[PDB]
Amino acid sequence: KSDDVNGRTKMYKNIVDGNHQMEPGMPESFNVLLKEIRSLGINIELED
Amino acid sequence: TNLERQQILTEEQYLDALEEFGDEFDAKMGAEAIQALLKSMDLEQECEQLREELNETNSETKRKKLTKRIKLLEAFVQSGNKPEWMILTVLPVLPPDLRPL
Amino acid sequence: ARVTVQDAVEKIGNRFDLVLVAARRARQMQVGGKDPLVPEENDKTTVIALREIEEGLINNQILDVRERQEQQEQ
Amino acid sequence: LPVYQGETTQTLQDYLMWQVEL
Repeated sequence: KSDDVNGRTKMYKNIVDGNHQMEPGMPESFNVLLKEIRSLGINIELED
Repeated sequence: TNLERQQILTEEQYLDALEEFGDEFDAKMGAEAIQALLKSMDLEQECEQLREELNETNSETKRKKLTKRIKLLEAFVQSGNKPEWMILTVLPVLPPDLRPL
Repeated sequence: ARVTVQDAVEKIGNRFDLVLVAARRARQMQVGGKDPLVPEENDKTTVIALREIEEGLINNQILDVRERQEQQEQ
Repeated sequence: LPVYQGETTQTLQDYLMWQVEL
């Protein structure tokens, strides 16, 4: 219902098709936060 | 020269000290000075000296204000970060679409 | 509409495993390939699966057995 | 406060892609 850009369209498509399934992905605001932190001299990333 | 490693030397005393000692008491006045002091030290030797002093001398004020320093040194050497990295040289910029018109 | 969920809760036990089981069963009914074991009464797949659980026909063991049997029958 | 974070608009290409998705 929010900034998951690649997931909003998929959920809408699944709802119209009658599936009612969710592909969560990752919010866009967290990416914005990571970019804003990296704009300072602070390294930050996600490991595996 | 008869001068400490880290002492404040205002302009007039700098002029007279340079005039008397010649070109030996090298001094700087900017972030390059701080970077030079930060880069030109060894961490392990200072950590060993701090640990020895904390183990030997004990007092109400000596037991504190030194454990924090030795913990900072230990975290700094284990985490891998160099000390001169605190004085940045290159400045990154935000992507333009995150700061729109 | 089904007023309360208590028979299914007693049947399953955890009050949170019931949601997972009923979800993975309503997924079968909705996506297709499965038929309701209970007579539907113009109800949605969620309520149909919940009522099938309440009657004592579906759990996290029968579903796995059926899925494994279907996979092996391929 | 200064105005920031404008809205996103629907151009022809985006609308056509939206219709292709469904």
